[PDB]
Amino acid sequence: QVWPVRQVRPVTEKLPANHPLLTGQRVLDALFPCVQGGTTAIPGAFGCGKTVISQSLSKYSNSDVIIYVGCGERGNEMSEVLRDFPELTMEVDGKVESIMKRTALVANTSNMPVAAREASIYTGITLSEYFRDMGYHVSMMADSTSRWAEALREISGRLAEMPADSGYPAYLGARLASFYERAGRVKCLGNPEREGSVSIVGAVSP
Amino acid sequence: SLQTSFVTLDEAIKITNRRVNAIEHVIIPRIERTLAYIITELDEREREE
Amino acid sequence: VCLFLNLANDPTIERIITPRLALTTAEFLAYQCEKHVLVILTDMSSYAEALREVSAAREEVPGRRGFPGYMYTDLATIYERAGRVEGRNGSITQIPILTMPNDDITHPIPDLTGYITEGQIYVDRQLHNRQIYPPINVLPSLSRLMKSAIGEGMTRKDHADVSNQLYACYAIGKDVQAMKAVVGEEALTSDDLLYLEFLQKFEKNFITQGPYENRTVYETLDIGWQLLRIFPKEMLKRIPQSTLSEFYP
Amino acid sequence: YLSQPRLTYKTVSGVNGPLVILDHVKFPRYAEIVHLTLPDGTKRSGQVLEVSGSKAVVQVFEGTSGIDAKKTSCEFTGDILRTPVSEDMLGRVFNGSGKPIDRGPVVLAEDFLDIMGQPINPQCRIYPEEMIQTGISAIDGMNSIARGQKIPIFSAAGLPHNEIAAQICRQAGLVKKSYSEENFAIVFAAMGVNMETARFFKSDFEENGSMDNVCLFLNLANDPTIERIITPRLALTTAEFLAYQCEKHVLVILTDMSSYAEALREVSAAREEVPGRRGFPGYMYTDLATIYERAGRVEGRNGSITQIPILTMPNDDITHPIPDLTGYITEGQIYVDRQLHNRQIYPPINVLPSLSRLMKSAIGEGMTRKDHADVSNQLYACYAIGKDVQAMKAVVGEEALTSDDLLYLEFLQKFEKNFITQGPYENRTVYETLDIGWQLLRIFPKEMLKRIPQSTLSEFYP
Repeated sequence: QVWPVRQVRPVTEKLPANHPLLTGQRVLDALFPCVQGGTTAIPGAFGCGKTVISQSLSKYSNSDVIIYVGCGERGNEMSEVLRDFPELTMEVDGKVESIMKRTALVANTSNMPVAAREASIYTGITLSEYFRDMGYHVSMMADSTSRWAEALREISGRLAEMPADSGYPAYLGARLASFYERAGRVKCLGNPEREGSVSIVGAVSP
Repeated sequence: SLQTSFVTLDEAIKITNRRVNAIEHVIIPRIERTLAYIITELDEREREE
Repeated sequence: VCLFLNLANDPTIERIITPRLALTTAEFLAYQCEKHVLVILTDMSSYAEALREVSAAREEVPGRRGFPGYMYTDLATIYERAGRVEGRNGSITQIPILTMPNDDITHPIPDLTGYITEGQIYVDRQLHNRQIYPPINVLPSLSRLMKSAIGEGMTRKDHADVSNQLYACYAIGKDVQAMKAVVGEEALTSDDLLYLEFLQKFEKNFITQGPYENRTVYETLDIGWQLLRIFPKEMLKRIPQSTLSEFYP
Repeated sequence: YLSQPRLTYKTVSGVNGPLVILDHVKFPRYAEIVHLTLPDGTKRSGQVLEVSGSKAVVQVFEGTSGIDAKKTSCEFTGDILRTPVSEDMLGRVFNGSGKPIDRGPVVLAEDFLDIMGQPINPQCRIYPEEMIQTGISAIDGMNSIARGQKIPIFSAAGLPHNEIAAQICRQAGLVKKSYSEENFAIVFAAMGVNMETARFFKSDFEENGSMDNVCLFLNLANDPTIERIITPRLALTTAEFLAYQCEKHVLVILTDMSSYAEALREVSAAREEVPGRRGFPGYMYTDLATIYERAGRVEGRNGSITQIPILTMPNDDITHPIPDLTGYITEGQIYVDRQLHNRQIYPPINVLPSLSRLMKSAIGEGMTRKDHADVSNQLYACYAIGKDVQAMKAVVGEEALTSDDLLYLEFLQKFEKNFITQGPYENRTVYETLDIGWQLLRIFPKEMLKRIPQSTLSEFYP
């Protein structure tokens, strides 16, 4: 089937965040716990262990499906992710399952057409929503919101819109709000009653 | 000798601490506030142009 | 309670019409039915964002920080639906809620909101970092209608004077704390100790408060007098002699 | 191929600045090239910039002087710009528009390539593993360059960045671990440069004998600006071909990209676009993306490309759009420090603020030597602390100084005197740089070298 990317798949109902989200990392699990269907942000400066968090979420996590998305990482780092992450593996009742039959990828270098970088975020959210409607707990990680932001600024500066403070467009706040709210726990539509959730982990590179 | 050294040293160290506090809690915030204001004005002017 | 809702997923341009409708409903109930209606708005800043977007789409004259040049007039139009009317016993009160982008105050939204409205109640993150359930920084929180609702007949003659005195004392407390921050503890004087004591006890008692308590006005005045009694009689320069000759002890 | 005769127009709607408006044009193409005949017979060329209806627009490289309304004529090749390419262009110098400035002839076309190119397949990308010797002690030791790492060299006016570039050109090569250097070439492209410091490039490259493995491009500051726009893309196309169609590693260097930014602003002004931040075009970011990231390693091949542009700082504005964007698209950076240039140190390269992103994998046991990472970390810490100790002695006075701090001061001063200084005509293999670094490290006892594991000290420190 075909679904427009800028629209939202209707839902039966939205529910409070109830069941917790856990990870193998002790600190994040006990001191600053996350919840299923929640929203989280992590810095993305060079040298920090963002790779640790990404890999731990990919491997140890309650989520049935996982979607990693890109928005431009200067190319070589994109090769690094594309190389390392298909190789990973986990114990599934004693099996290796190194194929990563629970992940999907979206990859954009620093020279793909501007709208591809701009709209990869909405593509990822749409895929996540589609898997959410299957009554599953899905988790999503964005490599950098800052890249999506500068892509938005780029298309605005193309359109010669009236520049706001720091040269960024007026869309910014509303777009980010709409993006982040899209997540949350949801009772799905369908006679075979069911419930799934969707959680987001963005990154920020000041 | 030790005694007189002690007392003079005490007074000097308190002087230096005064200077450090003076630069730390007064001068820096004023300058950075000024700097932010200049940035804002320049951005507004460029926008009007 | 009659509700109007708009989530952030709803269409952007809808927000310009969203509040006027609710205000019209409130006006109906206030004037054609003489009810006392209280009104609350969640986020005027979102309305401002919708308005800047609409104006920018049309390429209209910009003023401060990319706003429409005429945003003042529209904010006036929304805010001015208030106050009672001759011959009818209804009433309209507004407590809109708006969010500065950051701690800056000279941002045009809060500035013009100050221009229109007759005061404001400030909330400071500093108090929130110290876990005071009302994080109300009383200092920047000027309100303009303390004139005609305070004094004999309403609460007491001494209300305005104690509030003014508390303003002065809290301010000197802030200033001496600033002096402490630079000079050190041992360079202060007794007056400084008294002012610091007043600041500490004031933030401990007057402002700090329960989520579900309900303090009467007279209790608040008693608390204020307790705080005032810390200072000697002579330091109270904002109070007339006639009032302290009766209420100080 | 074009099996049809070319067209010849006589219609000239008008002239406006560096543009020319024509009318009655049949199926004009967007980026096709044209030639112009003048009343006196002089020949010229231009590119089609704007097309609408039967009207067309043409910008003229050589400048619109003397063009008339009836006597001038136009010609349409009916094709976008294409360039020849071949291995034999090594040893040749061009002016950027394809015309050889050297006395030699026009190169033959082994093939024709589209100047714009097309992007890389992200799946085919490969993480760089090997590295490139640079012949500068600081660049090789403090930092490193993988076969595919893109690093810029920030500098300022009045600093000798051209000279660092020239030395890199003279010294570039792969480390001999014990399939030859024939698999290594360089493409040096200088943009918008003074007449002086340009003939200097020519002469310095010719004397040493570097012509065997360098393809050079010169664009003068007084040349047409569109040539400046074209030239770096031409050089990147040549490097692309030589590195992918033929199994060879290549190291492309670009000089004075700020001039390229200026020419980009020029063309933006020509097409009547509203400037964005600081007057630079809003689509500068996409353009700089297109220029970069044409390098790395790919599946099923062996060739590689490594990119080293040079940037000029407009009065140390680190938030200026040009350096900022180039930083956002490149890995790590190298600085040039003005105080060192005042101190008369021939390489003015600074140490503290620089950083290489891919150093951790550009070296290792399989590369030159196992020790190198530990040595670099230890000396980095030592240099930083020694700078701090110089700051101490500035106020406290040497009389209140310890022996350890005296050794740190010795390390600092000898480092400056010997290691960082290189000389315009001195060569150092990586092994020599490591050995000199160990000589510097030897001043401290084995225990003071906290950062290095005891093993490396046991082998090497004696």
